[PDB]
This record gives sequence, C-alpha cells and structure tokens, in this order.
Amino acid sequence: KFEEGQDVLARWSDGLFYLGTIKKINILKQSCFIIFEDSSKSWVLWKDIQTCTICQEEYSEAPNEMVICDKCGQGYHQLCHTPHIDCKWLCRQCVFATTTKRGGALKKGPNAKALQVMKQTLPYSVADLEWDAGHKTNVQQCYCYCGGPGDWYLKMLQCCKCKQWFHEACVQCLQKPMLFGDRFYTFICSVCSSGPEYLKRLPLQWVDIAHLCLYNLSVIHKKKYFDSELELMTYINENWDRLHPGELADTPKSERYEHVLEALNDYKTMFMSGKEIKKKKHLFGLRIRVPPVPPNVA
Amino acid sequence: CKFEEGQDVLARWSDGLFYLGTIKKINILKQSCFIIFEDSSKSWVLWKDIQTGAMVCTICQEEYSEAPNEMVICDKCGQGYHQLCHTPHIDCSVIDSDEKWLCRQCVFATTTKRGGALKKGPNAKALQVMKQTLPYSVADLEWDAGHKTNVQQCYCYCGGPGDWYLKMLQCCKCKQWFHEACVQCLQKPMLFGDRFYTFICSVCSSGPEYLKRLPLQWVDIAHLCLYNLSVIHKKKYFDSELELMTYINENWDRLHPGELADTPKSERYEHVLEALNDYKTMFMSGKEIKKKKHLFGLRIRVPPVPPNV
DNA sequence: GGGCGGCCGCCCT
DNA sequence: GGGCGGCCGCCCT
Ligand SMILES: [Zn+2]
Ligand SMILES: [Zn+2]
Ligand SMILES: [Zn+2]
Ligand SMILES: [Zn+2]
Ligand SMILES: [Zn+2]
Ligand SMILES: [Zn+2]
Ligand SMILES: [Zn+2]
Ligand SMILES: [Zn+2]
Repeated sequence: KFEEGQDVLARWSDGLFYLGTIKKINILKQSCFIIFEDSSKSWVLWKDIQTCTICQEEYSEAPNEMVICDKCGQGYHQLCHTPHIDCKWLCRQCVFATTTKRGGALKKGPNAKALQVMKQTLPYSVADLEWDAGHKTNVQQCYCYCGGPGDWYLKMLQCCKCKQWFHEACVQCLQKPMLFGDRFYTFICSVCSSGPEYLKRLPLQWVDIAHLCLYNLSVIHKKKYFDSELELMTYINENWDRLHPGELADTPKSERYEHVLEALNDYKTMFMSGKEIKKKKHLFGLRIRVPPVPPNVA
Repeated sequence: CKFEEGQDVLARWSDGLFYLGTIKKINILKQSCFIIFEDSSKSWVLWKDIQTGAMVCTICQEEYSEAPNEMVICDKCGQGYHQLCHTPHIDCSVIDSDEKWLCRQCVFATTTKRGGALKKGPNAKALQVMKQTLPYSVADLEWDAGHKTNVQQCYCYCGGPGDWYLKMLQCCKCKQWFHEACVQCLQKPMLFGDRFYTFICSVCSSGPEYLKRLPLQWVDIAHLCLYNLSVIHKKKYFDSELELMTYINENWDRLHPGELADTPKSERYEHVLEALNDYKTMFMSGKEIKKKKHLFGLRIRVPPVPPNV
C-alpha cells in the first residue's frame, strides 16, 4: 500500500528511476500523482513505483536458498528472482539502476554483464500486452526489458522480431547517442538474440536527414519553424557523426546545405515554409510533428 | 472563405460520393455550407467535403518543373501536380509511358460507386494503389466511446463523412469505418448495420482488401432484417409473416448467411418465427403492449452482435 | 512563438 | 509612380 506524502522512486518513460513524493492516489487509474525534485508533477503507474521481496516468506530452502543482494541488501529466493538464481550478487532492479542511463547503458564491467544476462528475460508476459493498430503503444504501457512506460517517437528502438520497443537507456549496443524518433535502424533485442543486441544503421536520404533533424529541433525547443541554414543546417553539421550518414558521410560541408534545402523545397507535403504564414521563406517546419518513416515500415 | 452563396459545387455525401449542389448559406463557425441538391433536398456539408469547380501545381501553386520532381497533368480534369506534391507521390514510371494518368480526385470519382467500387480496369488498379495512403491523419481523429463516430466526421479512404450503420465496413485492425462505395471487395450491396464481416482495409494490408463473411444464426437473420426495416420505415413493430418474412426472402441472396443459405424458402419462416419467440431479450411481441401477437419489434433498435472469429 | 497588421523597396513594360 | 514579392515584428484565439 502507498500513502500521501511518501518518498518513492518512480520510473519515467525513459526507463530511468527518479526520486519523488506521492501527493495523491488514484485507486484504480492505478497511479499516483507524483511531484519530482524539480517541482515537476505527473501521474505514475504503480508498476513503475518503487518503495523474499517477491514472496514475503522467511524460509530459506535448498536448492531454493534465500539470496541477499550485496548493494540494497534485500532477499530473494533462487526461483523467485527474475531470472532465477542458480549456483558477489546483485538483484535485477539494482542491476538496472547501476547500469541504465541516458545515452545508453553501461557496456563494460560486472554490472553491465549482469544486465546483459538479466535483459534476456522479461519481467512480464508478451501475451498480456494489448497493442494499437500501428504497434506503437499498448494499454498496459509496458515496454522494453524493464517493463516501464515509454514513448516510441522519442528515444526508443523497435525490435524487428518481437516488435517491442526498447529504451535508449536500457540497450547496450549504441555507438552514438540516439536521436529522437530515429527509426532508421535494424534492431534485434537481447531477448530475441538470447545475448548481446544487434544494431545496424539504415542508409539515410537527404530528405530523411532533413526530416529527422527538424523533428529533433522541434522536440527539443518545443517550436515549429527553424532557419534552414542557421538552425537546421547547423544542427545537422554539429551532429554529422552522430547521424551515421552512411555513404553520404563524405559529402563536403559546403555541399550539404544544397541537398538539404532541395529536399525542404521539393517535399511540400512534409515541410512548411515560413512564407506560408508571411515569414522568412528560409524558415521551415514539419506540417505534422512525426518521426520519419524508413522504407520498410509504417 | 473559398465559397459564396449561389455557387455551384460538388458536395460529398455520407456515402463517400460527390453530388452536384448549390450553396444557399455559409456557416463560418461550423465551417459548413447549406447546400441544395438536384432532388431539391437540403443539408449542411462540411467544407472538407466541398469541391470547388465542376499551368501551376494545384497543391503548392508554384510552376517549377524538373526531374525527378516534374509537373504531371491529369488526363481528366487537366490539373497539374508535382510528383512529390500528389498524395501519394507520383512515380517517374508514369511519365515514362503513353498510358493516361488521373489524379487521386479523378481516380476516386471514376471508380467509387454505389454497391461497391470498380474491381477491374486501369482506374480500378489505381484506386487500390492510391487509397493505401490516407489524405488525413488518424491521430487527429477524436473518436467516441464505441469508436463509431469521430468529431471530425472523417472516415474511410476518402476522408469524407459517414454513418457506420449505413453501408460501411469497419476494419478489424485500424477500427476505421469504410464506405461501401469506396471498397473493392464486396460481392453484394451491404445491409444496414451488417457487421457480420471480417474486414481488413487496403491501408492496413498494403494491397487488396480482405473480406470474409461471418455466419449468421436464425436470430441474427431476424435481428438484422428487423433492424433494416426499422431504419427504413422509421417504426418499431412489423408483421412477422407479411413484412419481416417478405423482406428476408427478397434479400435472401444479399443476406448470404452461410450454412443456412440452402434452407428452402417455405422452411425459412418456421425458423424465423421461432427465433422471434425464443429470443425474448431482443425481440418484442405486440402482445406485450396489448396489440396483435404476430407483430414483432426490437426492444433496442441496434444491429445484431457479430461473432468472434 | 507564431498569426497578421503593416509597408519597404525592388522593378514593372 | 505605383503594383507586389517579401517579411518585419507587434502582441496575444
Ligand atoms: Zn527500458
Ligand atoms: Zn521468494
Ligand atoms: Zn538489490
Ligand atoms: Zn525482440
Ligand atoms: Zn469513402
Ligand atoms: Zn507542387
Ligand atoms: Zn484529375
Ligand atoms: Zn485498416
């Protein structure tokens, strides 16, 4: 049970836990209205609120022995933990806490290896998920290896096998920091791989680069129109390596703006010029703030 | 805005079809126009369903043209479109041919038709291609609780108005409703409120539509036909033999019930009459209100519930 | 931060 | 010498 005014750890839609205080409780919207340290406020599902630890029973069996984590010091039966403990040990939510982080989870060290193992087993059933038509969201708001909430159009990767979406912070295969709504990847999660993830960058067209970066600027700054040269092209150049342009990567910095501007002008159904609202014609924005769709998907 | 009173326009009705009409009133707040049609009938039509009319690109109103984004002229309405301005994009293959090209507007106009859109022909082939791309955003749609109506009144491949219970199919995937006139998978004209189908639209299938007829029980046959009679004639009670059974026999082929289809005409009334008397929850005899016993009506004027596949 | 009242100034046959 | 492409920037749907 929870109670108003209680200090808790709440998992956000980026897979990470944040310290907060329960202000309100909704009995079965199944959420708590939580204020965070930056005085930001939001509703959080109970499955994402953190107060045997899985069985509430004291008996240490054999070979179902009670194992105590060596960091948080909480106990787990060998067959109650997810995954099960056979044979220094850390539990799942301590493994995730010390490994998952913005930009991508840790790749090296004992904790990172413990994550790689435990990631292969989901804390939920794939059958109990109810997806929308485009397989972007599910009713349970249950995604990734962690089982937390998530927004597909932000920094998440969809597995091309199980079609589940996975947080940037929870994957360990990223060479560069993820861009918002970047779907130009072939990704296979650790569950489907039964081991380390597979990640391959799909080739980008100039219209893809323009769309993806305009989308990122739009998300970051919460605005629509951007100067094609001084804002958009600047962001593209500053993130050129992060973009993995593929075979377009050798394009001289002087020649990049030509192709980008051409894409902005040609694709009228995708990009709005400032001239349409009596502003600078070099100002461009997305008609609909939606991530670019790679050739394969929808 | 674009419109003024006395202007002759093409107005899209809730069947997905355009009709010739004249604007009598304009409502800025409702974004609609009061339109009189050729049958002198009058109704309010949303601006999104009004077609003004009947070398510059009609979409962006610019006149530049160069490969691989050239200006393509519609071989019917004569209007020009950039390859990347049209929805969907015009493939460069089109320009590399002697064959005609119609725009999305003209493609729909020449193919969509009462009882079901054209199945064969170059135009029919173009419809099945173009309608895989919606002219609207599904995310902008604000649906009601039962997912029957949205406040935008935007449905189907066409983006026009519609009544789900009046000749429309719901896709089992995207849950959007599609006009009878806009689909190319029907074998027979639809009955009102007939949801005994498994339908997958071209948008979800990325190709031809999928359609399978779900089986009807005798209670479903009576319910569906009672519902149709109630909607058409705007009343509740009908004569089981002279009115209901007459409708059922006249629409027996169009009903396509499945395993019960081979039932002899003379035998059908036996099972229909029993269904009316057995399903007390759905069917209401006239005796319950001190009227003739063989009069029957639906307690709730709603379509029958289709079975899970 | 973008919708629109406002008008600069190029350049029109 | 005036019509319109172009967009500044005021100020709050
Ligand atoms: Zn995660
Ligand atoms: Zn236990
Ligand atoms: Zn622990
Ligand atoms: Zn997977
Ligand atoms: Zn339609
Ligand atoms: Zn155009
Ligand atoms: Zn046309
Ligand atoms: Zn569909």
